[PDB]
Amino acid sequence: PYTVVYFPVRGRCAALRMLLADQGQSWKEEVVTVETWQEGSLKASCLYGQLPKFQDGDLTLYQSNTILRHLGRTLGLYGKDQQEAALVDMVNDGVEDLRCKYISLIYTNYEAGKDDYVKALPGQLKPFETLLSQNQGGKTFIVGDQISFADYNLLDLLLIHEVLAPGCLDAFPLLSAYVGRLSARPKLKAFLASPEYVNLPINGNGKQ
Amino acid sequence: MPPYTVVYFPVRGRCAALRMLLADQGQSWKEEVVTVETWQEGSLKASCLYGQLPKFQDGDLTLYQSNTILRHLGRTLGLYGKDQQEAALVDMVNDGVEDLRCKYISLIYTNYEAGKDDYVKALPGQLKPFETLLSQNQGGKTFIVGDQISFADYNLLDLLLIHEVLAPGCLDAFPLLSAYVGRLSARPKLKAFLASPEYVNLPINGNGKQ
Ligand SMILES: N[C@H](CCC(=O)N[C@@H](CS)C(=O)NCC(=O)O)C(=O)O
Ligand SMILES: N[C@H](CCC(=O)N[C@@H](CS)C(=O)NCC(=O)O)C(=O)O
Repeated sequence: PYTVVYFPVRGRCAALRMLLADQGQSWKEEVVTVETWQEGSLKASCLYGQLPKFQDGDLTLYQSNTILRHLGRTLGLYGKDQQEAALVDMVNDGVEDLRCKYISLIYTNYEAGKDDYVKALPGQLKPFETLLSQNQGGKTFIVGDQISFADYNLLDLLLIHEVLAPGCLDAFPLLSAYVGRLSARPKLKAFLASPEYVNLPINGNGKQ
Repeated sequence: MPPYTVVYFPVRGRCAALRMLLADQGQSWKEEVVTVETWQEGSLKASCLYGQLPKFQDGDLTLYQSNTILRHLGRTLGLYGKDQQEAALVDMVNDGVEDLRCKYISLIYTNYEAGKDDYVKALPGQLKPFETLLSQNQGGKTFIVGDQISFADYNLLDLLLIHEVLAPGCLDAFPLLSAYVGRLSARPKLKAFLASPEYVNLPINGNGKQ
C-alpha cells in the first residue's frame, strides 16, 4: 500500500524506488512541483519541512533512510541477524556520509570544488571495495548473502558517481562487478531502463 | 573485561548519547581514548573503515558510525520500540536529530561567529518538530516515541542539552521538550552519569567552542 511524495527528480528517492521495483512492490508516485511547494501548504504539514514523504497504509514517514530502513525491516532486507543488521547500518551510514558530500558539491560548490572532489573520491570508495572483499570475495552482496536496503542505496550512489566522474569504479574490481551483478537483476534492470527513471534528472539544479 | 569498548577522542561529541544510553542501562564499557598526537601519527586512522572515530567493539564486532552504534545498542538492549511501526518512528526521530546535529557541527566547527545568530534564530523552527512529536505522543508525558525509552531519546536528549549550552533558554519556547529534558535528566543512573567526572570533564566539542 505505498505512496511516494517527492519532486520530479531521482535524488533521495532513487534508492527506495530501486528497492520497491526489485522487490516487485507497487507504489503510487505523487509529484510536487515548484509552485505547489512554494505555496506553502504541503511544507507546513511535513514534519521537518521536507520531502520525500512516504505512506504505508495508515503510516506516514519522512526521512529517506527511515523509509529505507522501514522497507528493509518489513520486507526482510535488513540482514539475517543482529550482527548483519549492524553491518547493514554501517554500510548505509557510510553511503549516507558520502551522499551528503556529493549533495554539497552539486548544490553548493559544484564549479571550483569538482576537481578536488574527484581527487578525494577513490579514497571515499575504497571502504566499500574493502567491505565486499571481506564478504565472500565480493561475490554476493554488501553484507551477508541476501540483498539489503544498503545495497540499493550503495548501488544508487555508485551510479550517480559514474555520471559525475566516469571510470571512477575502474580501479575497484569488486565494486565494478557488484554494480553489474545487481544492475542485471531482472526487475531492477527494467526499472533502470524505464522512462520513469531515465527521464528524471539526478538533481534539482540540473547538475550531474 | 566489559564486552564493550569505545574508542574516541577525549570529547563528548558523537559518543555522549551512546555513553548515556550505556550508563542509563547499567552496562559497563571500556573507554579507550585517542589523542590528537596519536591520530596525527596516522596509523590508527588507516585501520578505521571510513578513516574516522568513533570505533566500537561488542566482542569482536568492530562498528564505526555513531548512529549505527546507537541502533546496534537499540536492537540488542530492547530500545527500538515495541513493534515495526514504532521502530520506524524511532528512526524518523533519530534521523531528525542526526540532521540538526550536522547543522550544529557545521556551526561550531566551520563558522561559529558569523553563523551563530542566524543559527540561533533558525533554531525554534528546527526544534518544533520534536515538540510536535511529543505533543502527539500521550501529550508529551513519556518518551519521544511510544511508552518505553528508545535510543533516539538518548540522542535527542543529548542534542537538546548541547543547544541549551549554545543558546540558553531555547527550550523556554518548548514546554514539553523542557519537561522532557528535566524528566530524562533525572532518571537515577543517567542523573549520576551526567554529574560524574567522565561526563563533566570532557568538552562537548574538540575546538573548545560550545
Ligand atoms: N533528511 C533528508 C531530507 C531531504 C531533503 O534534503 N529535502 C529536500 C529535497 S531532497 C527538500 O524537501 N527541500 C525543499 C525545502 O527545504 O523546502 C532525508 O533523508 O529525507
Ligand atoms: N560519520 C560520523 C563519523 C564520526 C566523525 O565524523 N568523526 C570525526 C570526529 S567527530 C573524526 O574521526 N575526525 C577525524 C578525521 O576526519 O580524520 C559518525 O556519525 O560516526
